[PDB]
Amino acid sequence: PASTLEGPSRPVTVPLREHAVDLPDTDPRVQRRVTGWAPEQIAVALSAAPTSAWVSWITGDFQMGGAVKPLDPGTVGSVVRYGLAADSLVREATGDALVYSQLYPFEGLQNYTSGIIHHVRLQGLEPGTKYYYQCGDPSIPGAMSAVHAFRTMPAVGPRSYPGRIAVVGDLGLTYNTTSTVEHMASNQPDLVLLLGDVSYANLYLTNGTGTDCYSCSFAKSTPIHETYQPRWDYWGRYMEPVTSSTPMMVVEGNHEIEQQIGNKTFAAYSARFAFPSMESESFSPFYYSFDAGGIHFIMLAAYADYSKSGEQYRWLEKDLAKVDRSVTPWLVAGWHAPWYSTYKAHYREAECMRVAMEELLYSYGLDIVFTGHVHAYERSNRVFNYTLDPCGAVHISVGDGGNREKMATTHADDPGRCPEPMSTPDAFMGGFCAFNFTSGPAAGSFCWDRQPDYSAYRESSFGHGILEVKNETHALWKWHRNQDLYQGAVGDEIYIVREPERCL
Ligand SMILES: *[C@@H]1O[C@H](CO)[C@@H](O[C@@H]2O[C@H](CO)[C@@H](O)[C@H](O)[C@H]2NC(C)=O)[C@H](O)[C@H]1NC(C)=O
Ligand SMILES: *[C@@H]1O[C@H](CO)[C@@H](O[C@@H]2O[C@H](CO)[C@@H](O)[C@H](O)[C@H]2NC(C)=O)[C@H](O)[C@H]1NC(C)=O
Ligand SMILES: *[C@@H]1O[C@H](CO)[C@@H](O)[C@H](O)[C@H]1NC(C)=O
Ligand SMILES: *[C@@H]1O[C@H](CO)[C@@H](O)[C@H](O)[C@H]1NC(C)=O
Ligand SMILES: *[C@@H]1O[C@H](CO)[C@@H](O)[C@H](O)[C@H]1NC(C)=O
Ligand SMILES: *[C@@H]1O[C@H](CO)[C@@H](O)[C@H](O)[C@H]1NC(C)=O
Ligand SMILES: *[C@@H]1O[C@H](CO)[C@@H](O)[C@H](O)[C@H]1NC(C)=O
Ligand SMILES: [Fe+3]
Ligand SMILES: [Fe+3]
Repeated sequence: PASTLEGPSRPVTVPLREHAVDLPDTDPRVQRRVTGWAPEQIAVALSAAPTSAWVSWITGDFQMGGAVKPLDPGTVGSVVRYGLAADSLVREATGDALVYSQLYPFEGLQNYTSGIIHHVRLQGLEPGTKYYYQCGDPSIPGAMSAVHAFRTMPAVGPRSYPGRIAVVGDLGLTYNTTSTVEHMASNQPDLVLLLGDVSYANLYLTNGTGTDCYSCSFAKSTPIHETYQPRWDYWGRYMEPVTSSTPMMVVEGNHEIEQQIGNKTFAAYSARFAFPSMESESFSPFYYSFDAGGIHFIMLAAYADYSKSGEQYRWLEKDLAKVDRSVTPWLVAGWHAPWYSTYKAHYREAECMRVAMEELLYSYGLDIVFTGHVHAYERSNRVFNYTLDPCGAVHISVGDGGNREKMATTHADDPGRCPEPMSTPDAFMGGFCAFNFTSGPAAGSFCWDRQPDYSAYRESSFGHGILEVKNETHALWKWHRNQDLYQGAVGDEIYIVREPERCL
């Protein structure tokens, strides 16, 4: 495979092939397979440092429709027993419990409230080490989980890396999603990054009817952008074989907004997952940082204020200033919305976020950016401010996890497909920053008339990526497509080589 040391490569577009079906609520993997207060939807997340980790789970069925009665989270305890051997769970941690509701004050819409969600932080863990654990409430008969196990991230240092980091976005919960996840799990990742757009509960009305495109079907005929929150529980139950054994870091996408009563947003996302918000001092579920071996990861919020005057930007400045590249040589970011996608879908939609944050990240030598959102695969050449730049980050977009929305297939540079500029900005975040180019091949235009030279590879296929950091200067990236199932199939592969003496 190529190497970024060779410089930028001639752009490649894979010709199109010529929707996905959501898993039904009858699927055995989404049905409730425990009773009473026994734990379900068990999931591990990283803390900010390898020496700590989060275990989360839900106890009790949700309520959908009727006069929902939110549960009292204080009635079921939050206990994890853990240890270095399955028969010796001699350490104990306790944590917090909460519920969330999804309420709509419109006649004919149905309300939802969750089971009790638990989050417990395990402290004093050895890096790079397998821990066995059980979660639940030991004072309630039958309310402890089976024994599970996960491995902590390796110790932070310039020769110490997780073997395989899986990167996915926009999974949803379709049969194609199960293909993505099966392929991903067969690659046995040490860590999963999920770059927003998790369950696509907001493709459904509160009465359970779904669609491939809410705006197309329901935008005009509903009083709000509705959700069917049980899709989250179905997703959490389906994913448990992965999440109970493999740490998973989630960052929010636009499908997590899920606006409800009182203009409340992000309720399900903020409640269901654990984030290292306290440990990384973001104090936000929407953005945070963590170390996995010698990689400093930054998860940024495309859907929280990212302007230079805001809290996120100030936090990012402080986070970057604390990075010691002799301890964590790799600096990698993830967020939902791509900055350099060349598909028509969401073309230049996050331009205001790029304009706000790109120079700061470039000045600190950001190595790789992972995003989702665009339902296709794309890899950029090293780029900064639309210019091929040997010190610019590699931008990779893997929003092709398999949800039921349409694939992104048209390119903004396709003849006649360049969108109207004022149609492109993200409506939820506001602003307009996407001005016509003033230099380069596309000077004076909003789009190129051919694949832009900062786009190395683009393909309209579902799949997932794996990052294999080898040492302080070399990392192997591989993207795997779903329609390929033979042993070792790879759709795109690049050796990413960093040059700190050149760029820092
Ligand atoms: C779902 O929960 C909401 C809030 O608890 C209820 O909202 C009410 O809806 C009516 C119109 O249908 C409004 O006139 C009320 O002002 C709303 N109440 C509040 C506190 O905002 C709603 O009744 C619940 N839906 C069901 C079927 O129980
Ligand atoms: C999503 O999953 C479906 C069903 O598994 C895939 O449907 C197949 O597509 C291939 C071509 O890639 C055809 O050979 C098959 O005949 C299709 N099967 C059916 C039942 O339709 C679908 O291709 C997947 N979607 C994407 C974008 O990969
Ligand atoms: C849900 O409500 C919508 C619009 O009110 C309706 O078209 C649809 O048929 C309903 N679905 C069910 C299962 O009732
Ligand atoms: C409603 O919620 C969103 C997200 O917090 C916010 O951006 C928006 O400005 C709020 N709307 C009003 C009228 O306050
Ligand atoms: C990016 O390019 C535009 C157009 O040349 C320029 O006006 C702008 O100042 C550049 N931004 C940075 C951070 O250099
Ligand atoms: C920007 O480029 C588009 C074509 O991509 C063109 O239609 C538009 O008029 C241009 N606007 C300006 C201010 O140059
Ligand atoms: C770093 O990793 C690459 C790929 O595994 C290897 O070729 C190289 O020798 C390693 N160390 C260096 C260049 O210092
Ligand atoms: Fe998406
Ligand atoms: Fe999205």
